[PDB]
Amino acid sequence: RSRKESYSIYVYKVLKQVHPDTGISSKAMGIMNSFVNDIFERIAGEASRLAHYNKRSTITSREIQTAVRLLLPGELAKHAVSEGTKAVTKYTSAK
Amino acid sequence: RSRKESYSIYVYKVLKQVHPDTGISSKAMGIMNSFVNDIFERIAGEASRLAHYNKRSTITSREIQTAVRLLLPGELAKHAVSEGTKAVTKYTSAK
Amino acid sequence: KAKTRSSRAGLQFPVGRVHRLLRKGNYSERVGAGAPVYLAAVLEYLTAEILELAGNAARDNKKTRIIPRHLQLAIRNDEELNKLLGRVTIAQGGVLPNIQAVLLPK
Amino acid sequence: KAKTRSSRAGLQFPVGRVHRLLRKGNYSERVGAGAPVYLAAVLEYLTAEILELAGNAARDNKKTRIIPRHLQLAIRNDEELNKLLGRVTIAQGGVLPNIQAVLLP
Amino acid sequence: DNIQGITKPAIRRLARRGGVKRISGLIYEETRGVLKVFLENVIRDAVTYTEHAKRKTVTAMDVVYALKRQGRTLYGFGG
Amino acid sequence: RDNIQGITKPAIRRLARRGGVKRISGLIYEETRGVLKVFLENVIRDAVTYTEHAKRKTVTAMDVVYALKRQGRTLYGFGG
Amino acid sequence: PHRYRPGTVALREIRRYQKSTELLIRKLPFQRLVREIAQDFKTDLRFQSSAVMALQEACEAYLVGLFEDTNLCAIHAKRVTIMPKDIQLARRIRGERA
Amino acid sequence: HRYRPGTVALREIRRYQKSTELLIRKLPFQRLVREIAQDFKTDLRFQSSAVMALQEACEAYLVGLFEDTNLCAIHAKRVTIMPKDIQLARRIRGERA
DNA sequence: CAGTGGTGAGTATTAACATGGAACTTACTCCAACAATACAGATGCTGAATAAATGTAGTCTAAGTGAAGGAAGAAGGAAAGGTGGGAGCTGCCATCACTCAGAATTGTCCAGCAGGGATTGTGCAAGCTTG
DNA sequence: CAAGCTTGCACAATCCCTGCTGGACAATTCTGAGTGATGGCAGCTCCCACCTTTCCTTCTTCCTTCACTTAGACTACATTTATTCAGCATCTGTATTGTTGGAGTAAGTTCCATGTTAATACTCACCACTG
Repeated sequence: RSRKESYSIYVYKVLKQVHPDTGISSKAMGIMNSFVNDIFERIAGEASRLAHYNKRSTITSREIQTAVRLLLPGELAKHAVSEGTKAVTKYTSAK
Repeated sequence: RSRKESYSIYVYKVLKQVHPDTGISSKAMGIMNSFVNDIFERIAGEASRLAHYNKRSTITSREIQTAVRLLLPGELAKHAVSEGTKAVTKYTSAK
Repeated sequence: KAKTRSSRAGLQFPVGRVHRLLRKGNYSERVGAGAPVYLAAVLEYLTAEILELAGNAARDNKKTRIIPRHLQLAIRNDEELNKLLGRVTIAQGGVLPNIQAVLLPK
Repeated sequence: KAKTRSSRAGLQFPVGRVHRLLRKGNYSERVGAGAPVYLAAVLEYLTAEILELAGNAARDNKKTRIIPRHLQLAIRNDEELNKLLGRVTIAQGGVLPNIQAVLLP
Repeated sequence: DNIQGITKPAIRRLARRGGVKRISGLIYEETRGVLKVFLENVIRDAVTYTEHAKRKTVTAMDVVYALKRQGRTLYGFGG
Repeated sequence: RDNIQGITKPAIRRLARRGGVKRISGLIYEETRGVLKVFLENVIRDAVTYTEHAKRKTVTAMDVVYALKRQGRTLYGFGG
Repeated sequence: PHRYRPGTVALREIRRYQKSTELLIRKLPFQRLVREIAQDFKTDLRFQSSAVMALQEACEAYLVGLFEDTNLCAIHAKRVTIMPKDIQLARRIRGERA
Repeated sequence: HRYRPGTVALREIRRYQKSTELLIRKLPFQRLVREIAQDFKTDLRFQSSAVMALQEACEAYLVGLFEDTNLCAIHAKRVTIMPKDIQLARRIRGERA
């Protein structure tokens, strides 16, 4: 009778954002959940190692940026870094 | 100036306990510090993930036991589990 | 009077849930306030990219429902995404159509 | 009065240092009392095994001192240390002397 | 053994999926041995996770964790 | 500029000998130089990323060790 | 009647199975093998259905990849058939031994 | 006199598998490392330990790669190692990503 | 024939241990819904054993060529130094960003209901293949 | 260029399965002290880049000489294609333990802060394994 964590709703929203006419299977949504969880864990763990290396005690957005630069390949890393930086800028200039 | 941190004295002690006639270099000493740090990190990370899977919050001796079983191969795992059980039994019996 | 951080950053992924996941998953004992925003942006970007490629590979095969095969195709056919997911097995996805030209008739 | 947890455990590795590292290495919130004891026992066993094999190798080379090459021989000449340390590269440790059969004259 | 339940046509179809055009007659025993070794490793680690869970039913999570530990990440079975 | 040629043919031969290689074609040396250059590209890129994060200008051995553990080729004896 | 030349139906099967996604080993014999291997570790061990299916997906993907590497090994030796020594070479270069 | 082709090769094999020093020369490797680094970020400084670590990594990588290449060549019924063998070792090994 | 590099006293630092006092994690029942073995039967794809042909793998023999091996001439690298000097590493000083801590409130997520997408079979189109 | 076995391509009619609404409630969000981690600055060492110098260990050609790769010939093994016939996978179906979750209680257990020693890292001096 417990609740369960999922990224399915947001993956579905992004899919409707990028392909408003195509739906998604349930097996494929499970796959998308697994992919999002894996990338989340990779980036967070790399940022945690980065924090321990510099003896800092905080993951700021800078450790996330360095983890993305370390983990994603070239054009993917560039685009992801730009997306994140623009998102943080939009977040800050809205109080 | 600052103090550095290593397992040099203890590696020295164990070497004397297994080869009283043998000395150890300094580069080999750094190699063994690196090895000990690496193994510590492997078992600690495995125990962390093991607890996180089972929704626990504590690394007990059982998490370290299962991590030693997971990381090491057969006979190494057997003898390491025996050593750990012996040491925790002596520690509890001396408390 | 409560505007969610996902809207405040213009994202579709949960900034707050990501922040909580970072705090519980003990990566460091203190988590900045731009870390979840950045991480949610990155995850939503990568999701959007794979979903765009899979939607292309679905419209390619005259379908309106993405399945695991289309994700396999969208991943294994892209250089960067196949490098990111080199050691990832996808369930019920198969492999890419590929025959060595040595094995074909002359 | 005071007695170290290592001597009480009958060990040589520092149970206190390992407990501190676990508590600060950010692996969970709470760290059990027997966890650092178990871990230090395991680490001491592993280092004892490698030291044994490397000391035998050094004696086989008639050298009183253990150098990286001896560690490399001790590792790669065993069947389980080679598996545990197969992606590890030992600095200045060299390679086992092996030549394929066909290349022999 | 039940290792023979992986029949010759099954291994042949697997080879077909991998691009193989012609298959020796001694492939089948060697492939059975390779498959058994791989399964041995994965189920050993899965049962280890199950035991640490104080359980006795091997969940798909235990399998996925064992595979991820082996470096062979698997998608689509939850988590 | 173009210092890769400093990895001379005798150096490649010596590496091959340590690898148990009996005969060597003359087309090896170019392929080996390309392989070495790409491996170095990856490792030094990751090490310089680590160095930039710490807001430094020196690439210590810690960055090299971390970047080598990233690629999957951990190294023992330079700390870490 | 009709007798296809040796190799053409091999290409047809290659194209079919690289077009398909379904599993290629029957479910029940693989379940029996999984349970037999598990009995060597702990007894009265029950399996989730999803657990056996995940194990089957894993083993199938592993065997497919190993076969692709074996085929590249066989092509290297200028052959067209795959041999046990090709599997051994692939699993040595990959590392899947010891 | 003149040694037959293959005795000196095996003598070199035994010798260089016995020893443990760095088969490449220090300074040319350091120059290579520095040019790659400056192609990444300009005016970086290094550490003698860092460049030595890079050399240890690269030579271990190349020794392992030549071992795999030798396996491939022997598989193709040769003793001469050719670039196609290096390419096969890399492809099976997993460096084609 | 050698010496640079593993080792003894002393000492300042600091962190591990002792010890006593709070939250709190989990263990320990107890119960109660899925749910994974366990047969069990109709059915029906499919694999297993076999004969025929054919087409690859292995062995052979012979040019050819290209790689190693030794011989001398350069030749950069390294080994030892000095020496400027820019950067990392410390310590102090704020100070501002992250953490609890407690109310509102609402985003999301099981649980029930429906249109439509693949689907499964039934038949043309065609189409490469084998002769 | 005709005739075959395989596949793609087009309809009919389901089935199930992804939409789709909607109450419940955990989890986000707002707000405000509280505070410690982290910038910001000065200053210091220190190791790092740069430069000079022999002194040779390596590198580079170059011939030449042979062993090794490769191309063609050619057999028989050995895999393949189709066939036919048991036979084991499969698909519902049904009961059945059993096992995993989920609550509620209760206490060992771990955190936490404090005081205090004893273990370490480091610093001078000192000889014995290693060329």
